[PDB]
Amino acid sequence: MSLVYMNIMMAFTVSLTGLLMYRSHLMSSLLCLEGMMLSLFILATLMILNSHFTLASMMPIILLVFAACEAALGLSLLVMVSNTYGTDYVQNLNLLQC
Amino acid sequence: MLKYIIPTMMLMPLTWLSKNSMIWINTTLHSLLISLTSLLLLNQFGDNSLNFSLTFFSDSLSTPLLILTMWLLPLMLMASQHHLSKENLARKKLFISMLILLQLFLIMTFTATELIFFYIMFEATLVPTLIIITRWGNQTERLNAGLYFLFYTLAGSLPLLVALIYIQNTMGSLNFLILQYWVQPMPNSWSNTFMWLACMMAFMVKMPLYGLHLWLPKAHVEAPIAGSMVLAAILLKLGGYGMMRITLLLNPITDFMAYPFIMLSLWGMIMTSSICLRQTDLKSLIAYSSVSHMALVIVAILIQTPWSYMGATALMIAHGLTSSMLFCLANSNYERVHSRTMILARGLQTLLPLMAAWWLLASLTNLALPPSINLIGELFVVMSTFSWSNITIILMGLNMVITALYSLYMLITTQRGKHTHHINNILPSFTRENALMSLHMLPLLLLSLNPKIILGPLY
Amino acid sequence: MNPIILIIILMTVMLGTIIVMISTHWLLIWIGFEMNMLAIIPIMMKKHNPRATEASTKYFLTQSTASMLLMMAIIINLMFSGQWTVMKLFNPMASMLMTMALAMKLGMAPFHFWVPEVTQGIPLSSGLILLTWQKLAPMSVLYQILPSINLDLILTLSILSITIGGWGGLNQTQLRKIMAYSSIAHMGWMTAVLLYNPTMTLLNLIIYIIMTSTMFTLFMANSTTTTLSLSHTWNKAPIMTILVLITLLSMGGLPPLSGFMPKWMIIQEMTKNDSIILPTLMAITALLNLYFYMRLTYSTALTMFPSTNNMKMKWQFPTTKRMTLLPTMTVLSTMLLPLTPILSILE
Amino acid sequence: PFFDVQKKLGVDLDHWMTIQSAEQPHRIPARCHAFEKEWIECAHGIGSIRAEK
Amino acid sequence: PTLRWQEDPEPEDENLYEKNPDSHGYDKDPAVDVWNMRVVFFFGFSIVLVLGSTFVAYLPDYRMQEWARREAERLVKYREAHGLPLMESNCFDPSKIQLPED
Amino acid sequence: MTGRQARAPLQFLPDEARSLPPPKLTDPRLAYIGFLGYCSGLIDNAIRRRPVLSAGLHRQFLYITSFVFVGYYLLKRQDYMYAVRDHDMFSYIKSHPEDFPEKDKKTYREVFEEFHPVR
Amino acid sequence: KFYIQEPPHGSPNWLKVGLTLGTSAFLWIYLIKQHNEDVLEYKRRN
Amino acid sequence: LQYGPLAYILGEKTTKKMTENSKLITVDGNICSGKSKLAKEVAEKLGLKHFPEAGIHYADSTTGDGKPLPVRFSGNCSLEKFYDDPKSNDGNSYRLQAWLYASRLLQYADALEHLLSTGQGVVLERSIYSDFVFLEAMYRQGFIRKQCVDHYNQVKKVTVCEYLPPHVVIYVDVPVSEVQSRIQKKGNPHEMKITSAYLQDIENVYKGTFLPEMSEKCEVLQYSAWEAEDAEKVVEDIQYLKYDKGPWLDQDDRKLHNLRMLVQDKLEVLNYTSIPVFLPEVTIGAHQSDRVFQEFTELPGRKYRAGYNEDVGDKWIWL
Amino acid sequence: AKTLLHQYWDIPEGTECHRKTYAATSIGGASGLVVSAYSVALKTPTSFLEGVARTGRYTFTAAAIGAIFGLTSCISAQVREKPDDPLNYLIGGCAGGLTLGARTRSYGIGAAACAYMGLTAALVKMGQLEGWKVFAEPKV
Amino acid sequence: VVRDHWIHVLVPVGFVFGYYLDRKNDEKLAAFRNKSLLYKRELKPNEEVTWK
Amino acid sequence: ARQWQPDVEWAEQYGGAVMYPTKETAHWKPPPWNDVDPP
Repeated sequence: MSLVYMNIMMAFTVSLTGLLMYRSHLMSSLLCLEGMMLSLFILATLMILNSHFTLASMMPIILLVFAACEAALGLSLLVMVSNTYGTDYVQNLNLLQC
Repeated sequence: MLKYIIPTMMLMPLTWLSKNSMIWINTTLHSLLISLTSLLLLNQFGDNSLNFSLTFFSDSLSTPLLILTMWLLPLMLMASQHHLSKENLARKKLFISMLILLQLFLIMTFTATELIFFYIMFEATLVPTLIIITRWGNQTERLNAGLYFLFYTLAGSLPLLVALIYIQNTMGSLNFLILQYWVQPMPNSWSNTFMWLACMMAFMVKMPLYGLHLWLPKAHVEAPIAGSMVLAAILLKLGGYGMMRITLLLNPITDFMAYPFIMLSLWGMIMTSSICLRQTDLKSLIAYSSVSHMALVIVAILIQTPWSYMGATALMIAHGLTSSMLFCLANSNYERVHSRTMILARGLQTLLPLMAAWWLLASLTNLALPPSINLIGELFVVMSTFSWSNITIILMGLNMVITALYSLYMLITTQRGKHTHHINNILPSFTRENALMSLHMLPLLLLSLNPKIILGPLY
Repeated sequence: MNPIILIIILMTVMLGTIIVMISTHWLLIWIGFEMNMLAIIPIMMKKHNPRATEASTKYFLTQSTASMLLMMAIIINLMFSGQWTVMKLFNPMASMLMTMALAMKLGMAPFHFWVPEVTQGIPLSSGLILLTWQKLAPMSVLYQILPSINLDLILTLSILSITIGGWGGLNQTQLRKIMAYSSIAHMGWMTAVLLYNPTMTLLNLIIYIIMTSTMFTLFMANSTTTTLSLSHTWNKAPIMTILVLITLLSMGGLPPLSGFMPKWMIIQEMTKNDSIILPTLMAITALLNLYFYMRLTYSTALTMFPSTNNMKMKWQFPTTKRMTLLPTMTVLSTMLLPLTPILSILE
Repeated sequence: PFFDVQKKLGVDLDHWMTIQSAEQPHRIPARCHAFEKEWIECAHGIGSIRAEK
Repeated sequence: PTLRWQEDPEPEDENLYEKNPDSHGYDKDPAVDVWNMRVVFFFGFSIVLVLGSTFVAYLPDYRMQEWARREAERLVKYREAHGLPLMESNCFDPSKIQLPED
Repeated sequence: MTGRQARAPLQFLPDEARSLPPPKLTDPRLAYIGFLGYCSGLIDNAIRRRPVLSAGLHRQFLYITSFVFVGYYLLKRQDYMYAVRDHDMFSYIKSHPEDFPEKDKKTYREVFEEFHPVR
Repeated sequence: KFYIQEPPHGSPNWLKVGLTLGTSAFLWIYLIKQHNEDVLEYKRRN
Repeated sequence: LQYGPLAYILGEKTTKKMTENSKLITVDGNICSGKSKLAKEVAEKLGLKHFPEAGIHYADSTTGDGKPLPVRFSGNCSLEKFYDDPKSNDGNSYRLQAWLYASRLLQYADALEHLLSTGQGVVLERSIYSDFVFLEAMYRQGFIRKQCVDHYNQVKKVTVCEYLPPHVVIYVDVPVSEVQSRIQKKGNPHEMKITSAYLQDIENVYKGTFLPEMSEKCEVLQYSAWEAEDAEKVVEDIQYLKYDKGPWLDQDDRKLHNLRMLVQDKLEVLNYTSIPVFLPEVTIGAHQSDRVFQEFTELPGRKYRAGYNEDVGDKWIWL
Repeated sequence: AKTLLHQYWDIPEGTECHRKTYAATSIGGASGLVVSAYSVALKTPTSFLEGVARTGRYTFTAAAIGAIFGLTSCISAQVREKPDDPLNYLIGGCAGGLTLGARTRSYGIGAAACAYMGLTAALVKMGQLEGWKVFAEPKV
Repeated sequence: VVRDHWIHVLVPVGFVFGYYLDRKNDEKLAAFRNKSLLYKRELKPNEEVTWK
Repeated sequence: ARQWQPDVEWAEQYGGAVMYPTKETAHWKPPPWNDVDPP
């Protein structure tokens, strides 16, 4: 069952919980999202390598370029949030209430 | 029946492209011509019903109610000025077109072949009445009245749709003949009991019975005269019409499961006739009168005797006429004095000498005067329920005593004994109001001569 | 915000939805959702207030974690039977993660906490385009992967979506949060049918998009955010009143008006199975989500709130906007009752 | 909806990344090639439920 | 220091008399009020009520009553002139019945 | 419900829909569509403050033409869909005699029911 | 006359109304020819 | 619809109708002092148009016919009643003030549109910043409850913060006694019944609050009282200056496109006038609004989009 | 969950008693843990000991509702000796609603909870007894 | 008489139209012309019809 | 004019950010009408 897949899926769930529970910061949350991206990259790439499935080796590089420009958009939004305030806390977003 | 559907459509742009101070004459004249043409329908004979399509067909239950609708339209369309005669031309045309559209969906509903089509046009009747009573309610709780009306009538009426879809896809089509000629008994399971409770409880909401009747009196005391008379007469008697049609299915389980509704209807008929004996707010007495008489109608429908169904449809038509007229006299007195109360507007025997005759004659048609149609209906319901049980006639006669008591108290309260001599604004009675009273009473007496029309399917 | 740049960004939203629809490969599905996100962020922040900034932030975090959960489900699918086709999946865990990703993508009741917030601090054009396209495009993907879904997922999320989008909604005087809770209720109504007959789901999607376009067009004709502004638009012009009346009563789903064709046909092809308690529960909650429509109507066009003057000054200047398509969409959204056998337009 | 302009225009944009046993760039096999060839030729014109059974 | 309103002191009670003493029911136009009275008492009574009374006063025999009278007269005359009792019970012939056995 | 011979392009109407008879002119549904177009034109003259029942007769005629044209093609699609549904249904009826047996039409001389009188 | 700052519309244009009437007559003639060719195809095939 | 985004794409730009004639010059003076003299003189000399003073019925005078509508539709202001008795219980200061705010905002939008469209430059008089000076002074004298001043502050925060400030403000400084001598040489008895401490508070707010809140944005020319009838000095000061402050130094095209889109379709300008906070002096009841709007539609020109209106024309509504 | 509701409906009803009350405590404890998890995830009661207090309060009330529901179901089934009618679960739901009102210390809430819990318990009994496929055929 | 006032002609012509279309529907639904077991005589005297 | 219309205080109830104030929802201030938060 290719034992390394177990610990890499474990690392995925670790990075997912690190994305979801997060305190007073957004850069750490986006950086944990980047780690989750790396987890998906490594997992799909070990699959494509062991299966000799050569023509669809575009999944890791295209996954990572697209989610990298996602990260770029998120950094621009974080800079805009820290521009309209002093800091970039999860706090002080309390306006625009539910 | 398309010859009755399409001129009801064509009477609507009449109201738009008729000029100022000429919409009135054209709409009244043409709706009265529609009433004559409606009276030409009465062809129904013997063995079958009459089929005006695979879409439209008329039982002899639907014929007098249909003529009642197309007769109560011009009476209302004349009845609803002097409280909107000062309003705008566009809002006036919108109100008149709203009444025409409500007539259209009522004709749709009374000549409904299919029960799915009946449900759609049932709540299509429900739609414009909220707009009418909310926009011209002329009081401060018209919002509360229209909202209770809406959510009561939907939230009761809504799982009826689910039961009708289930019958649609377990027994084929829902023409009343092929729902008939095929209907099989449905035994005492629990799902059959819930299907029965869904259908009968939707119409229980619509009549209303006692546990669900505060639906009604706000929607009558906080509403204009057009919405009040159409609401009472045509909507409650349409609910009774619908129960009459849908009760042909579910034959065995009504004996098992139909005892507590009889009970709540009888004891609430007594309590409602008791509550409309001591109230003020003159409009509300006729509302609780309508609750009492339709509880009597409900007892008559849920017991399943041909005498009971003849008495039921006679009581429906007679009480529709009587309660609509008595609403109209209440609005006439409210236009005389801006009160709505009862102990204020006293006197009125000395002043207004002719109005006493209409008050007395409407109160006697509410009294169950014996050649009238109201006593014919109540009498056959009493005969059928004494065939049902030998003991329940006490409640019927006690309803009779209290009904005579509150109706004649309503007569001798407002219009008997001493003017309060600080009123000094009431004008002598117009020709319009007495024309409306003569349009109410004279069909009822002419049906009292020959009531072979209004007795329904089991003639 | 040049018009060339706006035409380019709207064309990329169109292109993202087309790539979602048209492909038989999972990578273009993920790229379509992702390009749809990347393009729909600068339709928001067309102003420069911090409301739109925080709204785009919330939308970006929820949308992006939904996209990453989608990619996780697809990589589990290739861990099992290995091909990139858009068909029946081969793991209940993978279908579980994928339906939760699309549930975060278009809004269910454990997931809907971004929807009223992101619709509050944006203008009406951005709310219109996000509601219509973001609830159009993943319905195609659910329509394609419907034969391999655990039923309790879809149906629990749908029941809960209808009841929470009903209950939350009786306490908002804002317009956009009312429309967002209505969107959540209609996502639930489309999702609950999806394992039974999906023609009802696509037809309900068409009807809800036409209704929402009429609603937001009648709010674009006169800049309103609260119901008091709706009463002042009673005072300035009378036809907006009756059309808010008719479109609110068609959002409610009343039988002679064309908002009843979505609910009742769903009742039909739900109860031709043996599910009856679920239709009566869903339709009693459909009775529930009509009350805020009705108090909206009582605010607009049935009672009349007292209006401030300077309407005396506003009367000289007629409403000289252009509407996107108001009258055609109004009469098609409200007068389309007897064409229910245009159900079979779809197969 | 699952629109098929993909099939209408006659453009093979998405039928080469998709499955194994296609035409690889150098004409090389996969690891489990013949298994998918037999499985696909089993379940080709079959309505995806008796394809399971 | 407040009023909270600005509208008219309302209303003036519209006495519909005192400008037309010959007036019928509704407002002060002289001609169309006469036309309303004439059309409701002509096309509501003189052509509706009395012609409806003559129409449903007599028509074909509604729900087949007098036909039933005459057919019952003929059938009772027949069944009394031919020995058998009038209204034999068991309206469906027991030759044409098949009971489930026991 | 899906293909049903999934060669199946986007294909708004196949050539096989020219075998069933086309919908007639002044069928009541396209007349209802024309009335809905006329009401659309009336309310379009009502949205802007131009006078109703005038000043837009080219827009009235354009709305009626556009709705009647589109509704004509949608009605042809409706007729095609119902024809192929009935054709597939009767093909499946003919292709499987086992599951759909002839029911014994026992007449009412020998069909017993319960009675349950309402006294 | 009667108008300070003369209205941007109301004075009738002459390209758009002719364009709408032309395309509407074209659309009617096209649907009539389509319907007649469809009826003749139905009677040819049956 | 004359301008649109398609005009911005096909048609070239919005820049090349600039500059050094096209500018916002704004004469601001004290009441019965800053008047038609210097404004019409710089309009004669500089080659630059002159909008009139923002009266009560400017909305009546800017569209349709030039006849002013009666006071039931353009009010209910009654400026004569304000100069007579500014302590009524019906409330006539603030209704007048909000009507003047709508009037100033409409005429400032007209001047901004005429500046951004081809020029050639515009003079204004008693603009919106002088309007909040009028409100602050009228509250200094104690005519309005403070809550309603907070309402006007809310309207001012919503409306003005999307526009651009004027280029230059030609201020006139006149002392109190000269204003009183002019207003008692004039001869209008309603203006004869004015007081003087209200004028004093106008001067004190209009100097102490206004000029530091200009802050060299809207570059000022604070002229003396007898420095009128002097064409060369004001024209030579205007021509002999250069600009640093204000956002007008760079826009460049896109913000001006947003302004040209915003100022056209003037209901976009007027969407933020009625907020409301329910203002017990100001909010009209339902029945009065009904009969006033109906009698307003009874007018021959006002009803149903006067580009299409019958009985005046236009004989082309297609048969 | 499915396994413990199957543990509840595995018992003949009938009487194999206090297995029923043990399974009903399991149902109530699981439901209270669900509600406490959401109500500590969306409120953050500040502080953690008060969070333990709120979780213990919700779980104890829901487990008490379940326990008393199961006990009076067992007692009504032993007394009436009729495993068929849903009136025993009607009494069960009313007892659970009255103990809910005893825990929240409001009598009208207890009466309304009596009514609705009795009706829903009778409906669940009749759904298991007659046989009503909830949520799914999923076929046609 | 028509173009003088054309408003009163609307609904009687509408009723005549509805009556005509009900007769058209009755001619459309003309199956079982002489196939009932009760109302079945031989066709007589001239041409082909017993109800229309 | 003898027809009741809703007063000022009938529309005061449609104020604030929420409809039903409780012990926990009082701090929901109404949103700015410009949709512009002050810096």
